Parts: sequence; C-alpha cells; structure tokens
Amino acid sequence: AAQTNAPWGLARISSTSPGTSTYYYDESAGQGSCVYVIDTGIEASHPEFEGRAQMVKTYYYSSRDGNGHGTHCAGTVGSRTYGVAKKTQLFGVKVLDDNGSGQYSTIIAGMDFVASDKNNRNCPKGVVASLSLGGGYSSSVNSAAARLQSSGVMVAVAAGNNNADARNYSPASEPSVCTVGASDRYDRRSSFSNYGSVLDIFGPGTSILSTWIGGSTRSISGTSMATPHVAGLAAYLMTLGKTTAASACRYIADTANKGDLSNIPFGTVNLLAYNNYQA
Ligand SMILES: [Ca+2]
Repeated sequence: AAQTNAPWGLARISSTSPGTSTYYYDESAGQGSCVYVIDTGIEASHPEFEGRAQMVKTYYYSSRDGNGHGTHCAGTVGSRTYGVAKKTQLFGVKVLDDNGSGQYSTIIAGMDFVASDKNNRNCPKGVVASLSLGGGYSSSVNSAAARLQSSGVMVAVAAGNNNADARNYSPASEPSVCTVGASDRYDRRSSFSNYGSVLDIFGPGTSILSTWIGGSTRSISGTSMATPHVAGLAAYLMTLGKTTAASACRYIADTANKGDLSNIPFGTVNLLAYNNYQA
C-alpha cells in the first residue's frame, strides 16, 4: 500500500532517506492488534478513526478528550490518514485530565488497568501501549511500566522534552520498556528531545500532523508525538508476525536506520524507526 502526500512522519518510517511524502506499508496495516493510548482520552467520534477508537476507562468526570493531546497521539497510531497502523484497534485510557496533567497514582493505576483489561479485548495479533506522558523520576511509575511490559504488552514511552538525559524521568528511565526520542524531517535530533543510554529508538517528533478534537487536525511537536509512531509500528510489525511484545522494542532497534541522525549525543543510540517495508 502507498499513501501519497502523507505527512513526513509516516513517510520517514517507511524510507531509508528523508524528504519523501509517500508512506509505504503492508496492507494488513495493524488489523488484529490493539494499541492502548494512555493519555487525555480519544475523540472516538472522529471520522478519521472509522469506529476503531473507543474509550475504555476514565479516572475523571468524563472520558471525552477535552484537550486534544490524546486524540493527537491516537491519530498517529491508527488514523486513516495520519496513522501508522490504519486498521488497528485504539483503546483510550484517560489518566490525564483536560489540562494534560495527572497524578502518578492515577497514571500508575491506568497501567495496571491495561495489564488486566487486555484480557477483556480481542487482540490475537498483540497488544501495544503508547505512554505519551511522563514526569520526574519515580520507581513506582517505572515498576508500573515494567509490570505492563511483563504482562505481555509492548510499552512505548516518551523520552521527554527536557533536552537532558532521560534517566531522571519516569517511565522513561525504565529499561524494560521502549523509550522513544524525537527527530525532525531533516534527520536531526529534535532540540527538545531527551537522550541518554536508556533511549532505545528515535521517531518522527517535530511538526507531526495528526487529528485534533472537534473533528479537526493540527501539527505539533514533542517526544509525545514520536512515541505513537513506534507504538503504531510495533502493532504493525505484530500482525505481520515479525515480532512479539517482549521483543518488539529489540526488533525495532535491530531493523532501524543506523547512523542517519545528526546531533546525537555520545552514548545515545543513532536509531530511527523504520518499517523495512519493500513494496
Ligand atoms: Ca529499554
């Protein structure tokens, strides 16, 4: 399959070079897999989701995304125009309020919910979790991400937008999960993107165009935008039978584009997400 005039993000994860605008992917496109978006909720009624998105848990007065961040992350995972896996199932777990903030206890409880709610969903191809949040370091948040990873879910987390080492940020410091850095369309490390030895993969993070709330679309930046790229890629590689939950982050790093990113600090992996699809 080929999507012309696609955002630079998906075209990059399907290219060995920058500057292309065509996303190439296998027509399975994530069918049979599930991706849990743990954010500010998902506007499920957006036509770009085609009835594949739904709110399964909220810790507040409403499950509706009053912010747009969670809807933007879900659009990068599996929207019809801005998604990696255009056929996957999106489950919204609203652990952040409409202000984007959230207590660590609520966010931890959201991860434990996904570790058990996946037993209630139909995901024969695999379960992925997109954690496009994070804050200061916390062993409880790190253990909550490791528990979700040990339960059989591919956990992709954001490295953070502090331009520092991701070792002082949770769940970015958890070594068992996939810590995703950000990159721009010119194969440079995003100026805000965190780094360090704990990072596993870089993804398109700067000027990522995806869906917004109210049936609209907009372009934003952040490692919160590169995480759904890897999350959608893990679900894409899952239905194709290339990898499993405990080995997707390791497989993505193995088949990634090596030595193509600039401004990568010493000791940080120079890996960019690449679906390796040969049309
Ligand atoms: Ca890791």
